[PDB]
Amino acid sequence: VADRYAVYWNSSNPRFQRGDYHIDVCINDYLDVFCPHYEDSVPEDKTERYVLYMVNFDGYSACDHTSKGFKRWECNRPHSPNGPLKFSEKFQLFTPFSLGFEFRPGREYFYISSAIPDNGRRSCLKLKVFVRPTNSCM
Amino acid sequence: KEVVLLDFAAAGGELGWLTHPYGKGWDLMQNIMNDMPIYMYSVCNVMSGDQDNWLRTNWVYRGEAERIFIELKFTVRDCNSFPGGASSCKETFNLYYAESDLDYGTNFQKRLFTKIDTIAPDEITVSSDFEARHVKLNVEERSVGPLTRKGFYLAFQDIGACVALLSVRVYYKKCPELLQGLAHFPETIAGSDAPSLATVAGTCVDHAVVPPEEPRMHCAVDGEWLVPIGQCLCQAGYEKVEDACQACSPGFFKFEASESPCLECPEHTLPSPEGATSCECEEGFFRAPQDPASMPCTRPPSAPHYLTAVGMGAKVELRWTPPQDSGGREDIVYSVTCEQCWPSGECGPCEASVRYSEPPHGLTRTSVTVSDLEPHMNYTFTVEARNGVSGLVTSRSFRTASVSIN
Ligand SMILES: *[C@@H]1O[C@H](CO)[C@@H](O[C@@H]2O[C@H](CO)[C@@H](O[C@@H]3O[C@H](CO)[C@@H](O)[C@H](O)[C@H]3NC(C)=O)[C@H](O)[C@H]2NC(C)=O)[C@H](O)[C@H]1NC(C)=O
Ligand SMILES: *[C@@H]1O[C@H](CO)[C@@H](O)[C@H](O)[C@H]1NC(C)=O
Repeated sequence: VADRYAVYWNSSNPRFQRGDYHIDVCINDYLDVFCPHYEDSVPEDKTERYVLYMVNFDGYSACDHTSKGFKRWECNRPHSPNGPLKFSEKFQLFTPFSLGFEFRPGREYFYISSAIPDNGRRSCLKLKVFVRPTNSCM
Repeated sequence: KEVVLLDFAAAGGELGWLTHPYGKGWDLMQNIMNDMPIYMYSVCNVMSGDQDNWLRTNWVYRGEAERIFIELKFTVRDCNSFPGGASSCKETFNLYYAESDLDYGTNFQKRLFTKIDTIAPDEITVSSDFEARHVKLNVEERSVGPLTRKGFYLAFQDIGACVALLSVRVYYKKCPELLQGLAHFPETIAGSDAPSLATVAGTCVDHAVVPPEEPRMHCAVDGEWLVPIGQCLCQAGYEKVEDACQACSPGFFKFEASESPCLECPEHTLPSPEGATSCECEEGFFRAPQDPASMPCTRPPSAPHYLTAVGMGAKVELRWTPPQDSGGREDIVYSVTCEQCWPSGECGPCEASVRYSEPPHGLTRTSVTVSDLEPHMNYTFTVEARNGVSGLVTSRSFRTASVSIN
């Protein structure tokens, strides 16, 4: 966990259920984001499904994905075959895809979720990500 | 038709090919697109100057293929749309290849490769195709031959550029299994040289064959067939149908080896069964030794319709009309005979002492003139209408008359 930072995105998480979950990655480090995985012994209603979004500060703040912000990942598979549905991100300065996204060293970035079943439209989950600067990664 | 050795595209991003050097070079991203999930193998060390970033496809088993067809899809980003912009970057990378007889696993060897082309973009993603989120995608293509060894590798070189491998897709080429004119042709594999014409012996479908020219086909490098030489014909009793060869209906036939269908049974002829060579003849009708079995059923000719004998002067002119039933033919030959019933009474055939103006038997005319005669005689005469089938008959057919001169 020196290049690759992992996080499992399910309501039953003690860092998220707080509200200030936040992390420190470096330029060229990854961010694996594992959805809520469910054994076939889960009755559909108790299966968490979300829709990940990459937004800014405001977007991070008022849990609002309508104004501005990307839609980056999607946990519609609570029943994925080989372990949990993975959604990865690399914090590299520069990206050769219109698709992809770029990451500045010593800015911070923000991610937020809204359940696919839609459940209680007011609060929600959220990660903050600070980028250690050019030379504070060691 | 094409046969595929590889499609990183549709591998739902689970292939993961060896990178080099040890993960500091090429990298794999996921990403949304058209709402569906897609993965790419990208690099972007424009800055780090001295490069050499390889990315090496697994191990493709050769198979039958001898010239393989590589087809990469990819976006390349522009070098002026970089803000820092350290101008050691580019938009050209390198395609390679390795023949091996044994997956070297995750052993890797640069020198071991030879290079195909330096692929480059037909569309640079520039600082604007970003703001909009515009996807400047490249389809470029190449291939190489011919491939001798068990199995081969691709692999890519990056000298510092902002590339991003969307699709690798490898496939080769065979010419479709084919029915073309009563010969069957394999499905069979193209080949390496550029004017390489596959020569493929055809084989004749059920019921058909070669008259002398051979059935043959020509298979190109693009997996196409080309110079139809020859054919096969629906044989003795069968008629070509579609690309089949169906038998001759109820009451038809086909005698020889022909491009022609089934001629319906002629006349005087019994409603043949299924697929009859020559048509079956009716009781009371015939055919000759030099006859076609198309030339219907015939019978010997009825006797001249009309007989007379004009005793014109001293020489009797013979004059007779042609038969009322030809026997459906046009090949009748009149044969004529003679006698001497003298009154006296003793009857008895002529003497060659008499003279004519034409030979006795086989007459394509209806008249002659008998000079050299004996005044006073029930001079009996008889002409006969005979054709060609007039030998499958003892039962004669003739007509007769008599004359006496003075
Ligand atoms: C919701 O969140 C829970 C807490 O965040 C998850 O609990 C985690 O499950 C992980 C995997 O199921 C565990 O990580 C594993 O650790 C073991 C031993 O260290 C390793 O063998 C595994 O490699 C590793 N992960 C993998 C990929 O197998 C965590 O230990 C555990 N974390 C905690 C603190 O509870 C739940 O799994 C998750 N539930 C749902 C519904 O998604
Ligand atoms: C010969 O001529 C007679 C007439 O005298 C005719 O009736 C007869 O047909 C002829 N002979 C025979 C064979 O009857």
